[PDB]
Amino acid sequence: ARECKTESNTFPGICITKPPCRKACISEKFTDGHCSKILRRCLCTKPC
Amino acid sequence: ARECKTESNTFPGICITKPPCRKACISEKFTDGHCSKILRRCLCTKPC
Amino acid sequence: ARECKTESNTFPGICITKPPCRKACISEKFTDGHCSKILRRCLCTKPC
Amino acid sequence: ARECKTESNTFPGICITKPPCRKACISEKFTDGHCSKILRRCLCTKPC
Amino acid sequence: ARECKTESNTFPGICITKPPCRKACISEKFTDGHCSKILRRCLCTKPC
Amino acid sequence: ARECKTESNTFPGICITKPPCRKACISEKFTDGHCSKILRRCLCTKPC
Amino acid sequence: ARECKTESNTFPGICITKPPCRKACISEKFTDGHCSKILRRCLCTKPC
Amino acid sequence: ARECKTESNTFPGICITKPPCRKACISEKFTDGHCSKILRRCLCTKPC
Amino acid sequence: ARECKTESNTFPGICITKPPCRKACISEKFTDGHCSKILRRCLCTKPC
Amino acid sequence: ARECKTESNTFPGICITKPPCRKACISEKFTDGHCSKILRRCLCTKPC
Amino acid sequence: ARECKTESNTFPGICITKPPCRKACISEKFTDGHCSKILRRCLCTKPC
Amino acid sequence: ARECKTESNTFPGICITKPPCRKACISEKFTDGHCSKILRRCLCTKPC
Amino acid sequence: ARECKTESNTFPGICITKPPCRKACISEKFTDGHCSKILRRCLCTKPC
Amino acid sequence: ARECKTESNTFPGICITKPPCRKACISEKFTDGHCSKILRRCLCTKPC
Amino acid sequence: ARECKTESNTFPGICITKPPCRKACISEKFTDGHCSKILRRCLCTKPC
Amino acid sequence: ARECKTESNTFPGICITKPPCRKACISEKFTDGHCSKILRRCLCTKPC
Amino acid sequence: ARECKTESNTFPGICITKPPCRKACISEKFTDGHCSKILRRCLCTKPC
Amino acid sequence: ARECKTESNTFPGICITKPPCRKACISEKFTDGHCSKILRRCLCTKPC
Amino acid sequence: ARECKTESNTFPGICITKPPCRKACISEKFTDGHCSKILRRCLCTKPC
Amino acid sequence: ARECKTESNTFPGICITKPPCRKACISEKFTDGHCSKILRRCLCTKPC
Ligand SMILES: CCCCCCCC(=O)OC[C@H](COP(=O)([O-])O)OC(=O)CCCCCCC
Ligand SMILES: CCCCCCCC(=O)OC[C@H](COP(=O)([O-])O)OC(=O)CCCCCCC
Ligand SMILES: CCCCCCCC(=O)OC[C@H](COP(=O)([O-])O)OC(=O)CCCCCCC
Ligand SMILES: CCCCCCCC(=O)OC[C@H](COP(=O)([O-])O)OC(=O)CCCCCCC
Ligand SMILES: CCCCCCCC(=O)OC[C@H](COP(=O)([O-])O)OC(=O)CCCCCCC
Ligand SMILES: CCCCCCCC(=O)OC[C@H](COP(=O)([O-])O)OC(=O)CCCCCCC
Ligand SMILES: CCCCCCCC(=O)OC[C@H](COP(=O)([O-])O)OC(=O)CCCCCCC
Ligand SMILES: CCCCCCCC(=O)OC[C@H](COP(=O)([O-])O)OC(=O)CCCCCCC
Ligand SMILES: CCCCCCCC(=O)OC[C@H](COP(=O)([O-])O)OC(=O)CCCCCCC
Ligand SMILES: CCCCCCCC(=O)OC[C@H](COP(=O)([O-])O)OC(=O)CCCCCCC
Ligand SMILES: CCCCCCCC(=O)OC[C@H](COP(=O)([O-])O)OC(=O)CCCCCCC
Ligand SMILES: CCCCCCCC(=O)OC[C@H](COP(=O)([O-])O)OC(=O)CCCCCCC
Ligand SMILES: CCCCCCCC(=O)OC[C@H](COP(=O)([O-])O)OC(=O)CCCCCCC
Ligand SMILES: CCCCCCCC(=O)OC[C@H](COP(=O)([O-])O)OC(=O)CCCCCCC
Repeated sequence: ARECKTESNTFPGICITKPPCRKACISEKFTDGHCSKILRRCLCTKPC
Repeated sequence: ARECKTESNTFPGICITKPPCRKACISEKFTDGHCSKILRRCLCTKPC
Repeated sequence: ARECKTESNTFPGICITKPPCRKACISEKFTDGHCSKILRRCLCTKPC
Repeated sequence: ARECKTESNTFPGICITKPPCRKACISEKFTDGHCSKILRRCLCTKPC
Repeated sequence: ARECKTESNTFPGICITKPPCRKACISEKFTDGHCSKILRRCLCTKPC
Repeated sequence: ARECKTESNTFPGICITKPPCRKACISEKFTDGHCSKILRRCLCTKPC
Repeated sequence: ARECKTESNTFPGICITKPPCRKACISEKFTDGHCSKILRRCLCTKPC
Repeated sequence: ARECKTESNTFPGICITKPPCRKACISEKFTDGHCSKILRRCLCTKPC
Repeated sequence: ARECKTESNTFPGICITKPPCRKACISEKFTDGHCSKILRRCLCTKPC
Repeated sequence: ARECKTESNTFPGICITKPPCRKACISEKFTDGHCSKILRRCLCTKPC
Repeated sequence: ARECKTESNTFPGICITKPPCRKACISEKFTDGHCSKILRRCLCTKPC
Repeated sequence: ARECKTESNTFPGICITKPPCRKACISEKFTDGHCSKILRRCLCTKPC
Repeated sequence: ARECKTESNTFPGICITKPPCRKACISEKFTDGHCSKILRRCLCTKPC
Repeated sequence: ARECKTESNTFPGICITKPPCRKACISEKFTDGHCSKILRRCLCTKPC
Repeated sequence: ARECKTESNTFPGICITKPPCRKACISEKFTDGHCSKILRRCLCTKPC
Repeated sequence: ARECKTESNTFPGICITKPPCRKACISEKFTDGHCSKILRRCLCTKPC
Repeated sequence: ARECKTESNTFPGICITKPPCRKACISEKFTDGHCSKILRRCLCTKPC
Repeated sequence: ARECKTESNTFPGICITKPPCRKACISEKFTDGHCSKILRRCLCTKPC
Repeated sequence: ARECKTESNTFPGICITKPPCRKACISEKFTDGHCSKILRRCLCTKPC
Repeated sequence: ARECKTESNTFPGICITKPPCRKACISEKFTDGHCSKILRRCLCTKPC
């Protein structure tokens, strides 16, 4: 029931809102995505 | 008695006013929603 | 799945290492526990 | 390589050197482990 | 013919983009919806 | 019920007093008319 | 006296001037309302 | 269903963890308490 | 030699960079797209 | 029936009332014309 | 100008400000209390 | 193709309507001209 | 002499410093590039 | 009296506050416990 | 295997997202690249 | 038994071994003394 | 009575707490393990 | 000749002086080793 | 199989070799004695 | 296979040369002896 995390490699530009990062991360065969707090990076998550 | 919390997967845009976040969170099968103070993100809530 | 988060009420002192906060969260009928990055608060996580 | 990350559940104490974190992460069925640069936390990794 | 407008009753929060305001007005049995320039309210429009 | 609003397409000049604007709006098949507060435009109102 | 506060759940748009927010808050069975300083939210107030 | 909110009158110092603020708020005849995110104030909550 | 404008009805989220808004506007059978200045709305353009 | 918009290029002066802008826009082979809210520019509209 | 010092055994949480520690220390039948500078421990004091 | 922009060299005064700014830009051997949304600067455009 | 400017259509990520934006713009057949102040966009420039 | 010390073999994690180390040390049939200054080791003491 | 590290020679500016650093590092005959946490340097990696 | 602590008033010089510090503390109406770890200060102890 | 020591071949990383060093040394068919005071290495001891 | 770096995985304890770390690195098929400045980690180096 | 530790109260001077400190600790009703590493104090040990 | 080490209990005086310490160590049922580099203590070694 762990949540593994890695940075998106297909997300363009600044990560401001969640649905775009979640959509790109799901496209990368992950389950969810969210933005980082400081550098606005789109992080992909999936169970592991 | 204890409120659990997670970020909304469907809420678009910046979380400014509460009602739009509560509506998106209730649609996601939660009991309420609210914005984060700093990053302005829609956080869904439900009893743990 | 979705991960829900809430602050623990039994963890004493500052949260430095994860196992102690994880232990108190499992004691609080949760799945995992981790420390916050700035104020070092013990946060309990579990499926929503 | 692209690596998924999650914090070690079993690693005790401050993460200073890599081998102790790697040892706990491998025991948790992960490929490797490393210390976070700032907060000094043992993060487990596996290919993604 | 002429276009009559009135404030929406189901649109929550601040009117930023048009599709959300336009969708609520159609559910309110109007033909179109647009955001007010200043106060950012959802104005529903239909033929008079 | 709700009040639908549209500008007058027959009122000439500045909208200073109410009776002339109401009189023009009733001729335009509306129930009432009033002046806008800043630009002094004659506005016609009727039930939606 | 001690005043309790909550954000309005009926106020549409951004909060520029006080009277529109005060009106919505009073319809919500509060005694007054005012605009937040930065994000221009409508905050309702009433004695606790 | 409305959560009224006001700052605690008995909580001393800065609000870091929830239990100390919730404890002081219940002693003030409120149902819960939490820390403000930025100013770290202790805010008491009860149904309006 | 004039350009017709309308807001996108398929663009997701906030318009920061141009290429994403141009791509969504082309899918809506326009020729180009650009962001609004403040509210960051994706505006579609095409020859009138 | 999406509405495409462009600024008038024959309207002289400042757009206060709608009839002058609508008449100028129809002479420009558009279906309607309305004033902008702040700068009072005449804006022509027609189906996209 | 001497004070006998011992660590508090009732102070919960992090010791950032003086008031919370001094409050818990007086309840422990001491006269004052202050926080340690690094680990943020509550230290009670009383005249020797 | 791609459109490059630069502020006009000859346009006198504040840029409110488009036709005046378009004339000055064409006189400067550019294609079109438009106003900036904030400082109201006349911006000339031509293919990059 | 006169500097013509457009936004890059190839620059990936946040524009914090100049050299990364300058390198992308030269590949785009421009001569220089700089970052926007607020949203940190890469803007390419070249002589008109 | 004469006081002897030995490192605790049951205290988990980092020794921050005294009560956890004291409780673990008394569990080991000792009389008191405190933390070392630098490495934060839980040291158990008892009459020797 | 183990990963050797060295700072990229061709990476301009600071390292924000991974794909830019990975691309420059691969062109320098390395297998991967990532950003340093604090100084935001592009560090090229290859098996060792 | 709870132990109170303060630095000696009369201990001459740098605290290295225990007996000299204990002697000065017993003279100062305390029960025992010991050296601090870093600055090597003689610290007197007695029950609170 | 007499005791001989040697460096541990199994203990990884820095030697902070005694139990992990004793556990590795017992696994190396020694009777006890402890950390060297300075270089913080795990030393294995057994009857000599 | 560009040099590559990897943290040692056999060096015991903290890294105070170079020779002990350099010796462990050569046994790891590297050419040299040195201590990190703050956390005193043994870092192995060899030509890339 | 657990050694308790206390500083000698009879050994004079600095502790260089083991036999002298060991002898002084035997007279103090202890099993063994050894020097501290840096300050060269005589430490007496006996089973807990 | 492994060299176990302990301090000699028969060597008198300073340890300047190896042969004198080796002779005393061999007399103590050991294989070899050597001087410590700073304190000049005679240390006996033998297979573990
Ligand atoms: C200096 C006092 C304040 C504490 C600094 C803490 C640094 C920190 O939080 O690093 C993480 C942050 C990147 O965040 P993100 O990539 O997860 O969005 O950091 C960065 O992006 C790195 C740059 C940090 C600022 C420059 C170095 C001092
Ligand atoms: C002008 C300074 C005024 C005082 C600032 C101090 C406020 C404060 O305590 O912030 C801590 C907050 C929550 O911390 P934690 O519970 O996650 O450890 O964590 C954060 O604020 C970080 C999360 C937000 C990330 C975006 C920061 C730009
Ligand atoms: C020929 C000169 C034209 C400009 C001078 C008058 C400005 C103006 O048009 O204000 C009125 C207009 C809407 O008013 P109305 O059409 O409802 O009467 O728009 C507004 O109410 C704009 C409000 C401006 C303040 C915004 C910040 C709170
Ligand atoms: C000590 C006096 C107060 C200053 C420190 C407290 C920070 C603070 O009040 O943040 C401002 C703002 C709050 O919005 P509002 O709901 O109060 O209108 O919310 C935000 O900041 C939202 C995030 C974006 C940052 C501001 C952008 C303009
Ligand atoms: C006095 C200096 C002001 C400088 C900025 C001027 C305001 C401005 O240009 O607002 C643009 C925005 C329209 O959104 P957009 O679709 O054009 O991005 O319009 C609005 O958001 C209208 C409501 C603005 C309310 C502001 C309240 C503080
Ligand atoms: C250097 C600072 C300059 C600030 C004033 C900017 C003036 C300006 O361009 O306002 C016009 C803009 C849109 O007007 P319009 O083309 O719809 O008539 O209006 C809007 O976008 C709506 C908001 C206007 C009022 C803003 C009050 C904060
Ligand atoms: C590898 C293990 C890392 C452990 C990290 C935590 C150590 C630490 O914070 O020690 C604090 C201690 C006293 O702190 P306090 O309780 O007075 O706030 O220290 C001092 O007051 C002395 C200052 C530091 C002197 C020694 C430097 C290592
Ligand atoms: C190639 C660089 C382009 C600008 C980079 C980002 C900063 C910015 O937006 O400044 C300009 C902007 C005016 O917008 P516009 O009317 O020029 O489109 O903002 C203002 O008008 C505010 C600043 C100027 C007035 C300051 C008054 C204290
Ligand atoms: C604290 C936040 C201030 C900016 C609010 C709007 C946020 C936003 O998306 O601004 C983008 C826009 C263009 O800036 P840039 O992305 O080109 O650097 O920026 C502007 O046009 C800003 C103009 C501000 C003029 C103010 C004059 C009083
Ligand atoms: C480069 C500086 C080297 C300092 C260490 C050498 C001296 C040493 O180890 O002294 C023993 C001390 C034990 O402290 P404690 O057991 O009383 O908490 O342990 C420490 O003080 C260990 C601190 C080492 C921490 C280094 C960063 C991880
Ligand atoms: C920075 C200016 C010089 C140091 C001033 C003293 C700072 C201070 O109050 O440190 C006290 C603290 C605890 O020492 P002790 O009472 O446990 O021996 O920890 C220490 O004494 C650790 C610091 C030792 C190293 C001093 C600077 C080289
Ligand atoms: C003056 C102390 C704070 C600044 C230390 C120097 C800044 C720095 O390089 O931080 C990163 C550094 C990495 O250690 P190393 O692997 O390079 O030895 O080490 C750390 O991140 C460890 C932080 C040390 C303080 C820990 C809390 C007491
Ligand atoms: C930066 C990390 C390391 C800082 C010092 C850590 C504490 C430390 O090593 O204390 C023990 C040592 C003497 O101990 P001992 O010989 O009495 O057992 O030393 C002292 O008593 C400390 C006195 C200060 C001078 C130490 C010189 C090596
Ligand atoms: C205030 C007292 C300062 C130290 C004075 C005493 C030094 C001392 O006794 O050094 C020898 C001893 C180990 O010696 P030996 O048993 O290997 O011959 O211990 C050491 O080698 C410890 C070296 C000191 C720390 C060096 C920096 C980490």
